[PDB]
Amino acid sequence: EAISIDLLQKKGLVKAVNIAVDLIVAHFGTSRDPGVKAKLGNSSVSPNVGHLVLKYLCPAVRAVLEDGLKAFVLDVIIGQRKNMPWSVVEASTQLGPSTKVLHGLYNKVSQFPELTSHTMRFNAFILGLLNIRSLEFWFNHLYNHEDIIQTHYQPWGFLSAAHTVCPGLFEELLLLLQPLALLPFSLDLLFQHRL
Amino acid sequence: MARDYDHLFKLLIIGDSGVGKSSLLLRFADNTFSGSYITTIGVDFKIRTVEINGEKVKLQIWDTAGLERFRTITSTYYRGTHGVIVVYDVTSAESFVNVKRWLHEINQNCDDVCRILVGNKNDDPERKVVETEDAYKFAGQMGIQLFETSAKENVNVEEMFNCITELVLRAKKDNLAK
Ligand SMILES: Nc1nc2c(ncn2[C@@H]2O[C@H](COP(=O)(O)OP(=O)(O)OP(=O)(O)O)[C@@H](O)[C@H]2O)c(=O)[nH]1
Ligand SMILES: [Mg+2]
Repeated sequence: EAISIDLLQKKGLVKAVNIAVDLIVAHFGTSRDPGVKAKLGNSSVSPNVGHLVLKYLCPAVRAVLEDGLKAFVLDVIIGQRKNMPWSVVEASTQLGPSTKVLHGLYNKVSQFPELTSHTMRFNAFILGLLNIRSLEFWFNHLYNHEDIIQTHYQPWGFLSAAHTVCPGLFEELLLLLQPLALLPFSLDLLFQHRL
Repeated sequence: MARDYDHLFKLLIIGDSGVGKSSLLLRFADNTFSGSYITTIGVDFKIRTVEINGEKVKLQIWDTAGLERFRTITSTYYRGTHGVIVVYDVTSAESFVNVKRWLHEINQNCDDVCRILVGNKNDDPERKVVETEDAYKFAGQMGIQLFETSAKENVNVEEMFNCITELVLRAKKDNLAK
């Protein structure tokens, strides 16, 4: 019953997130003035926080969501569907207690006519998670939905193998993400579009 | 050696307002000190990497608010924490008597965590009111180590962070065996 895993390959996924969190933290500088921090966190005032999130964090996070992601899933209601990180987002942002905001964010990025692509929707979603201090929250919510994970991932995918073979490494990932929730983000969800 | 860290730990700094929590972190992380007092609102943090017995260790260090009205949700401070640095001011008897409530807060929120006790502002012998021998004896009773520090003149700060990093590293190696 053995799943084949290269731990270094899985570490690679987390490493890219680490690098992105570091760059984003470096950008917020060492000022102790909260007003300065809010400016550095505002993508209109500081386009650079938007660039960092877009070019480093979004692809590192997408790569996690892509690892061992099934090409297709067979939906009970819809039939066969192309399966993408955005599909996993839809699955893991359904309305329930304690997830109203998360669902609202899914809905609002879904409705933007400016976005025109599922990868762009995914990116706006990440920008959104940062605004509401919930990037780690969402990841942890995703992990704990074993039904979403069995649906969308192969056993060797990181989000799946996390439960079985390498739970510590996924704990690292969540820990790495934690201080993003402390940063005064104010990101335009349409930042990618406006570039 | 610029390689990927071998270990990642989260450290938490707690203790009374004004005691020098931010100053300890600022000196360890940026090697700076300022006489200025800017009270911490919620949490701030610093991410640094140290070398300890050939191992590369990444430290995500959280610096909490001392004032109760600027304290954010306690659950969030503590989640995922490996080591807690408990700070009092050797110049303030009151900051010392509150150490037990901080220790209790740790117990309220953590199962298995390393701790260390820090007496900061050891800069002014004339105004020192918490004597080493009393603090040491108390530390012993709680099974934790004591460091008296000065963020002001950069004394024992590196040593202190090294200690708690070592403790946390040893707890990790021990849990792996068991
Ligand atoms: N003499 C002396 N003063 C210090 C030392 N460390 C900090 N201070 C001063 O004490 C004041 C408070 O320092 P902080 O580091 O902001 O204390 P804090 O625990 O972070 O305060 P809160 O954020 O409100 O909880 C500042 O004016 C510092 O310059 C020290 O080691 N020696
Ligand atoms: Mg402070």
